[PDB]
Amino acid sequence: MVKVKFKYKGEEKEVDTSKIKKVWRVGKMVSFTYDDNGKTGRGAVSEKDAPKELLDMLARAEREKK
Repeated sequence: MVKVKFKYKGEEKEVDTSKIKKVWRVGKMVSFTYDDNGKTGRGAVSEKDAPKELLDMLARAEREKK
């Protein structure tokens, strides 16, 4: 259940790791770039509604930084 659920293209969006390009903290918010069939795209979530796998990828990043 643990591809990344979020919002993009004016709908809900689910992305697999095969497509994820970057994840970091935009200060307050979890910010990523993910891919769609060769073009990039930006995804984001707030912690309160960020399920575990999204966290896990961001987590190594965030812990390392902090």
